[PDB]
Amino acid sequence: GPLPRTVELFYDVLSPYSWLGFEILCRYQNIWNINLQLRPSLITGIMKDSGNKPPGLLPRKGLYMANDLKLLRHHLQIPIHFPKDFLSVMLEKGSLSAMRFLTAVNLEHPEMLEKASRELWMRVWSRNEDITEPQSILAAAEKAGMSAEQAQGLLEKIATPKVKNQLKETTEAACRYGAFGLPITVAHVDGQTHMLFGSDRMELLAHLLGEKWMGPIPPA
Amino acid sequence: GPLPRTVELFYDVLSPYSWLGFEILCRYQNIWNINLQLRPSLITGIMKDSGNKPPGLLPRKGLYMANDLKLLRHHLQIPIHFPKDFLSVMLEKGSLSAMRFLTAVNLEHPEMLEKASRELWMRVWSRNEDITEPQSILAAAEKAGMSAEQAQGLLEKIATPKVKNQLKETTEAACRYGAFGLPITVAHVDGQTHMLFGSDRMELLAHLLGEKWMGPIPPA
Ligand SMILES: CCCCCCSC[C@H](NC(=O)CC[C@H]([NH3+])C(=O)O)C(=O)NCC(=O)O
Ligand SMILES: CCCCCCSC[C@H](NC(=O)CC[C@H]([NH3+])C(=O)O)C(=O)NCC(=O)O
Repeated sequence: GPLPRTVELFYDVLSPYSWLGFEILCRYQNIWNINLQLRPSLITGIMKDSGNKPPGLLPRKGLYMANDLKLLRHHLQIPIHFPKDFLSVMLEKGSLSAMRFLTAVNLEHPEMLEKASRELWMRVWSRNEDITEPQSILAAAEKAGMSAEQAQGLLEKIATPKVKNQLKETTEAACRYGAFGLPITVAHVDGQTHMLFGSDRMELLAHLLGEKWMGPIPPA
Repeated sequence: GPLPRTVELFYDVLSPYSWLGFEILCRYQNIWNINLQLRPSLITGIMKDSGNKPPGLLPRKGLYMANDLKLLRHHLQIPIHFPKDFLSVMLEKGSLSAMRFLTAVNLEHPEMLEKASRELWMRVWSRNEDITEPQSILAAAEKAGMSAEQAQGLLEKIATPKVKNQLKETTEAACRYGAFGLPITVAHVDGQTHMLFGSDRMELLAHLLGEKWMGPIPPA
């Protein structure tokens, strides 16, 4: 047994596939020999930088995504639900405030970041709730186990230079790694760096790390 | 024993990811309780129908795809090789005659379709040899085990409207199942039809079929 391998996960709670990748890595983070670093990012920034556009906007792709996630819900046991209203609506509302809030968490209480992220996804991608209003974010944060005082204080820092710059810098790191969308997983292993896109490269990751893939729901 | 589940695989030899999904399904076809049905298709017809564009056209995606295939080569043990800017070259030349030939094979000698398809992929995506000239296609067909006579007889039929139309119809059937690219895999199980896009949905396919996933190289 050697030292743990650092694995960076860049994600945005706006992204349904980011949630799937996030949960698989969280499930493996104390099974595999890895150091999982969560990297809250803005898909908006990545799209702009790369000249890419949200795949779901192409109707053939959007229809397929709804089918795919409905199956993945059961396969991965993550309560992901496609929104009742059109995707364009959720996309248009976006996730700027939520991702700024997750950034403030990472800056001050990174030990809370996994739960705060999960609770935000539970709003937008499970129960089909808003993630743009202050009250919506506070609700997710209290769900994560954050005191009201604690959550309020972080929310207050959403528009501060420190938080705004950190989110921008994390998002550009993803771009420098070659992102055109999210999630991306960056594994630093045996002296090389590998960037993997999507939630469907975790078995390949296990291979690169020399670890055993036991499916998306490993036994505890 | 329950009747085998029909699994349709729509593919184009122009597409390296189609080769990957094809090899995985071929490895499982005598392990899982399935009837694998190969469906020669044209990626260009699917792009047209769906209004999609080849992903490699975006530089960051093209680069990512190049990196991903290089990793998958070892993970899946498939001898893929290509020079810089190869997809740009494949786009131009296309696979029309090759895919019409495979359509003729499917109409008259479907039992030869797997090997003929494999040999064509070996030409374009392993040795980077031509697949547009008649001599090239006949070389693959003979390597696949056809007699010179059988192969030439089939190649003569790519001039026929029946073969030309059948390739178009198969490609349209992919579109009607929701395709915006290739490969797609369509599983008919428990009275339901599920379409999965990509070479990276075979573990989910195993889940849907209630079969055991043993990775991309299942044991003998
Ligand atoms: C608000 C709703 C927006 C929903 C978008 C889908 S998640 C974002 C999207 N990610 C993916 O398409 C991942 C698909 C991949 N196959 C997986 O399984 O994870 C992307 O950045 N795509 C980049 C690309 O394909 O170019
Ligand atoms: C070296 C460059 C190689 C480029 C190969 C393109 S093969 C065609 C392409 N297929 C895919 O992107 C499949 C990717 C998928 N992640 C997989 O693993 O199979 C497609 O129809 N894509 C549809 C889409 O992405 O919109």
